[PDB]
Amino acid sequence: LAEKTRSIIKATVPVLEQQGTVITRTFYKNMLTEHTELLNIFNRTNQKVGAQPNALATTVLAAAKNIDDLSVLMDHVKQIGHKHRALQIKPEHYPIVGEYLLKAIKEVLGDAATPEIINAWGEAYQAIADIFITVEKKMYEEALWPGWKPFEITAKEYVASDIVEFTVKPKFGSGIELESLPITPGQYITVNTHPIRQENQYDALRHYSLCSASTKNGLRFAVKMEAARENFPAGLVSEYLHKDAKVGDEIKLSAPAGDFAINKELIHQNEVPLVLLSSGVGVTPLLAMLEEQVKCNPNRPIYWIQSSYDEKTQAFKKHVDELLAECANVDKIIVHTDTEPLINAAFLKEKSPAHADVYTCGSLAFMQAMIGHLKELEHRDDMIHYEPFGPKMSTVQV
Ligand SMILES: Cc1cc2nc3c(=O)[nH]c(=O)nc-3n(C[C@H](O)[C@H](O)[C@H](O)COP(=O)(O)OP(=O)(O)OC[C@H]3O[C@@H](n4cnc5c(N)ncnc54)[C@H](O)[C@@H]3O)c2cc1C
Ligand code: HEM
Ligand SMILES: O=N[O-]
Ligand SMILES: [K+]
Repeated sequence: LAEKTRSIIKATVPVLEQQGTVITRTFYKNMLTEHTELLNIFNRTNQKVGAQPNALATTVLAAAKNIDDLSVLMDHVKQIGHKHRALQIKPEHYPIVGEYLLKAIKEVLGDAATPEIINAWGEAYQAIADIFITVEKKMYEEALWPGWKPFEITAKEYVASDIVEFTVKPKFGSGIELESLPITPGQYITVNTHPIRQENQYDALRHYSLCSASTKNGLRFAVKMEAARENFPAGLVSEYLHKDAKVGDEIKLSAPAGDFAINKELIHQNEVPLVLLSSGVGVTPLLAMLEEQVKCNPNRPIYWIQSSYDEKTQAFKKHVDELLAECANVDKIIVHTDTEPLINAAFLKEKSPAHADVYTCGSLAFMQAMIGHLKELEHRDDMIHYEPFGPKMSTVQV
């Protein structure tokens, strides 16, 4: 809607494409300096030293390039919406983001941002914001339970030298029944914690993938310890969960979220193989999926490709071997990067079939590298699914 508006928006594509991240960095710095209450929601680390500014810049760019038809973006809007919904973002949060976005645009564009250009962006923001609010309302409706609910930590077990699997059960009166919780392998939960070390003053929200779609004996997720290396601090919430949150303590969770999921129609057939490709703690939702595959159809050709620094840091070794031993047609491919090369294109060409249903998960950089290889091996987009442990929109070409 609005024809002169849409040309104005399009005329800013070049600045967003080349300077978009100057805009988004200014945005975060101003909004969070001026509005420290949002530090209870935004992950300081992703913006100051992570890829959050690139995720936003790419999304704003995609919206500007598709201003005539925003429906093109719906898969990205749903992906982001699942995170917003898990984080408890509501309609009444949207106007402040719009204020600060328009202000960052004005600041960066300078004399190249007249009132008409700003007005148009206000209009574009309203239309884009209305879409997200709508998707998210649906997600609030479908959520398995409402808002943050209290769980008790019932177990904490090392699944590698530096990865701890948490088992959580809902506190009685949370209205949550473990036997009546349909999980799709690939989903993550979100914790709302308030770490006490490092002079922390804010809540800290983090996503952790579910290790299993079985819930009867509690929900399970695994946290890698982001330890302190001379200079930079230990990861705030991973440290808090490893060292401070004991068995018996309460932790707050919002309901399972996310669009990462194994293709349900391909589970039960044998012609199309499954490739599960992980790095480090990225293994966690892939274990969930391997579990589902093996329980539903153990005859499917499966390729388990798992990279880690070394054997002690390789997570779920016994678990994975036991699941794999049940499969009649499996290749297990383990990489240890302390000695062995980082998985490259030739490795993938040699160790996995040309036409496969591929699910890959790990750090944003590992995802960027692996997608680049899978595209270079001519895999079709619709057979590559991935979940970066960070902002997915920083991994997408717009
Ligand atoms: C969909 C999704 C699923 C995820 N699933 C999992 C999972 O299953 N398991 C898991 O362990 N994680 C998972 N994550 C990542 C997880 O949510 C957290 O981001 C992770 O635990 C790190 O959080 P933290 O608070 O411990 O570290 P943060 O305090 O946010 O710090 C993050 C990293 O930055 C470093 N750092 C801090 N300050 C600086 C600085 N000044 N300069 C340079 N570096 C710095 C820290 O040491 C740490 O390594 C997932 C993320 C997403 C988006
Ligand atoms: C139309 C408006 C909005 C857009 C276009 C947008 C866009 C995005 C994008 C691209 C991401 C990163 C997700 C990913 O790449 O995986 C994100 C995450 C996030 N968004 Fe929004 N968002 C909007 C509204 C809001 C509002 C109103 C708030 C709250 C005030 C909010 C809070 C957050 C938070 C807390 C995260 C997680 C940040 C992190 O993980 O570091 N968003 N959003
Ligand atoms: O970065 N605003 O989601
Ligand atoms: K404020």
